[PDB]
Amino acid sequence: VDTCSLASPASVCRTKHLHLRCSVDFTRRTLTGTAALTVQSQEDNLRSLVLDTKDLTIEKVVINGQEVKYALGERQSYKGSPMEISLPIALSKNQEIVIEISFETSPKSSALQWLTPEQTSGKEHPYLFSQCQAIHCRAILPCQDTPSVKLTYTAEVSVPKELVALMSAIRDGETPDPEDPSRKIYKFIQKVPIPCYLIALVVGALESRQIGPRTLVWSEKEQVEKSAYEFSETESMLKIAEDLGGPYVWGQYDLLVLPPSFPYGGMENPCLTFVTPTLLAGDKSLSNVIAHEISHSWTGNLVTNKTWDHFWLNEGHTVYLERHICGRLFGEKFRHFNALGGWGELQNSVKTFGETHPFTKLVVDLTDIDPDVAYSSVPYEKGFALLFYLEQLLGGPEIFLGFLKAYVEKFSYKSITTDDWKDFLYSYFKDKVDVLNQVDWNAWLYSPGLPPIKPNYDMTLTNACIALSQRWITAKEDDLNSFNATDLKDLSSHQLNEFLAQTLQRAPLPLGHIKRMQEVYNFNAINNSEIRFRWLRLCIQSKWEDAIPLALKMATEQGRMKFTRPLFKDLAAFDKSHDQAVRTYQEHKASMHPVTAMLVGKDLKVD
Ligand SMILES: N[C@H](CC(=O)O)Cn1nnc(-c2ccc(Oc3ccc(Cl)cc3)cc2)n1
Ligand SMILES: [Yb+3]
Ligand SMILES: [Yb+3]
Ligand SMILES: [Yb+3]
Ligand SMILES: [Zn+2]
Repeated sequence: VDTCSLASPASVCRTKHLHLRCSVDFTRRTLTGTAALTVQSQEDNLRSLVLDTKDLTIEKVVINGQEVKYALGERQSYKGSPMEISLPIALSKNQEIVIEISFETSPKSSALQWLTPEQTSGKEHPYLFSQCQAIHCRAILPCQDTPSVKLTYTAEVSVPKELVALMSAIRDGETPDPEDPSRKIYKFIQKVPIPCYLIALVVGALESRQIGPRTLVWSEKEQVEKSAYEFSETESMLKIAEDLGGPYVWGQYDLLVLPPSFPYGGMENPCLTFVTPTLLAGDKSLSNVIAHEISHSWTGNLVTNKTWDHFWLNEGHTVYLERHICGRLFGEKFRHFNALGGWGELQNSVKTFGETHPFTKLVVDLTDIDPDVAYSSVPYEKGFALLFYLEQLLGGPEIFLGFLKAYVEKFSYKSITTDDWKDFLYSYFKDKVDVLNQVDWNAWLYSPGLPPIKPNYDMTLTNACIALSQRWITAKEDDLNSFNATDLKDLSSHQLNEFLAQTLQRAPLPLGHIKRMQEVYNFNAINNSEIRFRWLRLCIQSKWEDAIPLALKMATEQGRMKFTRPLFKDLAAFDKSHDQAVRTYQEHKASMHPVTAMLVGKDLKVD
């Protein structure tokens, strides 16, 4: 049962297709139009159906050219309001009908961020972007808002003529709007069935540059050149991913670099991956995010979790595939380094939630839980650790990659549960069932805390990070003069980041140690967002007042939640910055992404 949805389940009726015709009104901050759903009954004598909606204004519902009766139920907090539609004629099993809903979104839609010209790079045009994952598609249009249902889609999007619309689909032309010459209509087609959380829309002053045979990079003019260089390894990663997962079925693999308020590192929107501009390090060092989004074209987009309780299936396998891509490009020692780093992030999440917390379980129960509030590294890293443990138990990466490719082939275009995955794992590894029966399944899948077994990790690249972190932690005042810029000479950006993550795990350090670290390593000069974030957290947690304006500027000049949420929490925990953190959130709240504003508010205990 999908406990996050109020719609009729897949066992009652299934949406097969969506034909969306809408107009983006920047003056009213509304998306207005019609959502024509092709629905197939799964039952005899079907007379009504229920859809998910959230803050939607419904004008009318048309079936067979006539208006029908519908009713909106009472709002159920973050789930929204159920929409019951009375069918004009009873449907037989497998019968399909088209339901056309005339609707309008709220300016406060939790799926959307409306940006004024001043919040963009160009300063002349506004911008709009969506983020449906997990359950925000219902805040854009009426739908069965559940990943247990897969549908194809077509769309016609009217926008001011000076702007460009893009979707999670193949571009199908553009024409001037026949109703308004100041507007253009952009057309789109998504021929592969997808869960509704993969529907995405961006409208802005966008330009593109080709970077591969099947890839364009899109952004505002100011970011095009830097993005083309930053993401130049994309095609090489797509080739490795095809070798590991089988055919890439989506046609195009484009990238869109969003404005800084984009709330996540990326979004695996089919045909058009969305990315944070915080990846623009200048040296391609944050390209594992591209490898992760590319991987989702198999794990997540083809093989989807049936409900949000099984989200680890999506993430665990994606991180697993991501780490193999980076291991093929940079070596097996690099794959072990990234995997060991992941275990450390899992340790941090478990410590933050508490070792008995229900969100530290691999398979969760989201009944009455806002999925955005449950979001953490647990499904990613505890899911990756399980797969990495099984890889070692079952004979190594070559054998386990055979399972991964067979798993994708088996479940492509389907929505599955942990039991479907486990059953297939046992089926594929039938000759190793005795080995599989030694796994503590109940602990791995259903128990909170760190997993029952830690995998084996090559330490080659991690050793220097640990050694330097330990020198700093054990140093007394009279040892501070021994540190010098030469300590960092043989460290890659990845190793510098790991040195900071290891040190941050033992924070606070004495204030004098942090001041010396800035004196000798000049970490304040580093623009790499991952490094800068860990360094600023280390300064704030070590009570360095000089770091306060730096941490506030980072928390506000970008909005990636991975960075913004811990920076505001650390700034609120430091007595010297507490009031500034609260005031800064208060002044920026109206202008923040709606999900980010809600979560930062909860973290700060500011209503
Ligand atoms: N998919 C993007 C690209 C990438 O992951 O690389 C990143 N992303 N964007 N949005 C979301 C997202 C995911 C899940 C959510 O609900 C939960 C949380 C935890 C659980 Cl156990 C179940 C359900 C809510 C939001 N994730
Ligand atoms: Yb066409
Ligand atoms: Yb079985
Ligand atoms: Yb000493
Ligand atoms: Zn992911």
